Amino acid sequence: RRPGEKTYTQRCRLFVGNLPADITEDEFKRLFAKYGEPGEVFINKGKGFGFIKLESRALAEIAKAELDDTPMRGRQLRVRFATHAAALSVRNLSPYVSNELLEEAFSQFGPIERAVVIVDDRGRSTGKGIVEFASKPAARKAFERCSEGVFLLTTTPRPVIVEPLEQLDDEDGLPEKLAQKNPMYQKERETPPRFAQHGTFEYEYSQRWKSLDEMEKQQREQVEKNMKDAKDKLESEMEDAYHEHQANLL
Amino acid sequence: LRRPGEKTYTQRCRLFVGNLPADITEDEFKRLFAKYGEPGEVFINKGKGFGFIKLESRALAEIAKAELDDTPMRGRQLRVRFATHAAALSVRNLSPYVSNELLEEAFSQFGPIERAVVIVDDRGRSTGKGIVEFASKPAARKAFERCSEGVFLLTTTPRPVIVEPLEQLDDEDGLPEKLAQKNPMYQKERETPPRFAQHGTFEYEYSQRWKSLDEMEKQQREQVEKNMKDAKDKLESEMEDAYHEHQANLL
Ligand SMILES: [Mg+2]
Ligand SMILES: [Mg+2]
Ligand SMILES: [Mg+2]
Ligand SMILES: [Mg+2]
Ligand SMILES: [Mg+2]
Repeated sequence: RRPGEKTYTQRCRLFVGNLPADITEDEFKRLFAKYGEPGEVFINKGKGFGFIKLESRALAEIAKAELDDTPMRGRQLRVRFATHAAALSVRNLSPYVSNELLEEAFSQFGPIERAVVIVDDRGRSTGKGIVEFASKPAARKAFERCSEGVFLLTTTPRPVIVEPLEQLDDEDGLPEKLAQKNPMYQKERETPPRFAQHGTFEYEYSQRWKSLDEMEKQQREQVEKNMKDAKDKLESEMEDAYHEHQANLL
Repeated sequence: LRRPGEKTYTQRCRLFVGNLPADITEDEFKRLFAKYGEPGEVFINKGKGFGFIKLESRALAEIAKAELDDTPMRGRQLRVRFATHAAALSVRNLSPYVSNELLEEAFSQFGPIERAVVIVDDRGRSTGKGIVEFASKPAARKAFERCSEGVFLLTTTPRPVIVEPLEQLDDEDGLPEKLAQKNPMYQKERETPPRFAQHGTFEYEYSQRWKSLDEMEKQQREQVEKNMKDAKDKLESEMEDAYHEHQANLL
């Protein structure tokens, strides 16, 4: 199932639209009793969507795999993982913080479902991660306490920067269905995809845009280096003020 | 869970499996996935207890994953994950009218496309960044190459499309403590547990000084966003000038 629990958490919350108009609290359940003893359930039968919690991420995965785009009284089904409600980004992490540590530190704010540290295709800490709370109230606190205060995790004072999680969708995307529903759209369609030939407006334009784009890049990278350099110096600055005062008392 | 005539045995369908016993053979492997239908392609480092198999379908591979990951097998628990796409690009500067379908249409031109998607926010509005997945790497190089060489346009509006290699991040496995390298620089960061620093201490002053450098950095970068935006709108009307009246001579 899932050893050492993390049962019936928001990561086991699935969503389902395109419910036919004749649906009960009970028929829903009957649809997902294959995958065991359900948790919190919600339906707005009016608007033909519903939510369900399963015991485990795995069950939720299988359910989803099994019940997506399958019929129920004419209607094909929309199974999706539900977007977590109590989720923060964290940044400025010591390369030496672990998923475990980050979870540990954050529990001081209320029960945690999960906490992860985002890693590169080389598995190196990217310096960001996610913290996922059970409830929202805990996430409120976290985000407040940490904006108001200075939360540190390791010896070297790296202050945690905590933001609300921005949630992107890269699975559904922008389907044609929804696209067409726009005026500018049909105009934008009229001229197909293409490489633009030297000689045309399109050309001299985009070559120039490209340049502006390249510039912006350098500009941005330049800023990052400045402020990088600033940040390293500030180390070498404060030292004097304080560290030296601890070599005077000693 | 399926759609007749949906291109099958894609990279979206490739599973990696670690922690196989060193006494594994091809034929043990294919039967572990016996229940998930007709096995596609297989590779195995028998010396390194790891391997890959393609299945028919995303939905299958999901279930296989959910089912087998962490399952015991002659001593070890298997690690089973989705294999990291090898033929994948980031694309940016999308008119928010471009769609998954289009993006696919547009890039097929380079080679067969496993999948093309536009990344949409919570409001379902395009963010102008999107992903393109090819069957093969050639397809992805050729598509990067032309597109850095040339200028590639999608729509009547000449928004030129930028292509990068797709930077692949892990938010699943993450960085477990086990994996944290118990080098010196390790326990020595841990010597001091989590805490809020107190007003007056060094930890504090440093950290608030840092914070300010941080928010500065922010603003400065938003500023560059602002600068260039304007330059880009100036360029727009500029060009509309140098030409629409060449178009007025063509009227
Ligand atoms: Mg009831
Ligand atoms: Mg009830
Ligand atoms: Mg505890
Ligand atoms: Mg930075
Ligand atoms: Mg420890």
